[PDB]
Amino acid sequence: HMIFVKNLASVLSQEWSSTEKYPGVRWKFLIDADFDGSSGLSLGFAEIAPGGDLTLHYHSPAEIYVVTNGKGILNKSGKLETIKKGDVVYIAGNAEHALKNNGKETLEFYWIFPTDRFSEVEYFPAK
Amino acid sequence: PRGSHMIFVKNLASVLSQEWSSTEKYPGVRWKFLIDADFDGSSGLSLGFAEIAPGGDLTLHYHSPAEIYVVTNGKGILNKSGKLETIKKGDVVYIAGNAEHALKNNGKETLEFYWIFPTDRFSEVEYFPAK
Ligand SMILES: C=CC(=O)OCCC(=O)O
Ligand SMILES: C=CC(=O)OCCC(=O)O
Ligand code: NI
Ligand code: NI
Repeated sequence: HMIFVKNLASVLSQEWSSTEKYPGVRWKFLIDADFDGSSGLSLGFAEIAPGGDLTLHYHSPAEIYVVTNGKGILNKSGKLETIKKGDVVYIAGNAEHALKNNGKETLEFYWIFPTDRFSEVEYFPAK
Repeated sequence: PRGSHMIFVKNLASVLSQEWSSTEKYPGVRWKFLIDADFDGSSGLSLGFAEIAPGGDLTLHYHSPAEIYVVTNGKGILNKSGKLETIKKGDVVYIAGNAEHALKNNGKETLEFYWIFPTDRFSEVEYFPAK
C-alpha cells in the first residue's frame, strides 16, 4: 500500500530520455514500476522544445495528457486541434496521434498509461 | 459522433454546463468529471478535477484501484495512511490500490488537482471509509 509524492526536482539525477525519431522532445519517468514498484498507473513528464514534433503513432493502451505549459498542435488521426496549458487530452487505445510545439515557449505535459510501467507499452508508426 | 478511437480535449471551460459535485462528508471539496465513460464514452483511464477550499478536507478513505493526483494549484497536507506530508503545485502523487489516504487544505489558496483512475468511469470505483 505505497503512497509517494514526486516532482521534477525529485528526479534531477534521472537523465532526460530522448530519441532521434522525435526531434526536440525529451521526457522523464515519475511514476513507473521499473522505478518505484508502483502498479496500475504509470506517469511521465514530457517537454517539447519549440518546433519539436512527436510524430504520428499509436499504442494499444488508452492514454491521457495533462498539459502544464505552452501550446501545441494535436493531430487527432488527421484532424488538428490546438491544445495549451490547462487542457487534458484523452487518446483512445490504437488511435493515431501526433503533437507538435508551434509556440515559442516549451510545451510541457504529463502522460498517463493504465499500465504498471512505460517500458511495456509498444509504439507503432501510423500508416 | 465518437468512436472507439476517439481523441478529445477538455478543460474547465469545456464542462461549464456540468454542475460542480460536492458532499457534506468532504467539506470545502468540489469536483467535476473531465474524462469519463459516463460522460464521454472513453475507456481505460478516467479523470476528474477537484478543488479544495481553504480549510477543506477530503477525509480518510480507500478504494481498490490505484490512483494518481496531479497537483496544479495551491498547497495541501496529504495523509499517507497516518503520515502527513505536504503536496503542492507541480507534484504528482501515486496512491496504491486500497491505500488509506486523505487530503487537507491548510493554506490560503485553493488546492486544485486532477485525479486519474485506471477505470472507464468514476462510477465504478467503490469508496470505503477509513478502517
Ligand atoms: C517524451 C514523450 C514520450 O515518450 O511520449 C509520450 C506521449 C505519448 O505517448 O504520445
Ligand atoms: C469526492 C472526492 C473525490 O472525487 O476525490 C477523488 C480523489 C480520491 O479518490 O482520493
Ligand atoms: Ni502516445
Ligand atoms: Ni482516493
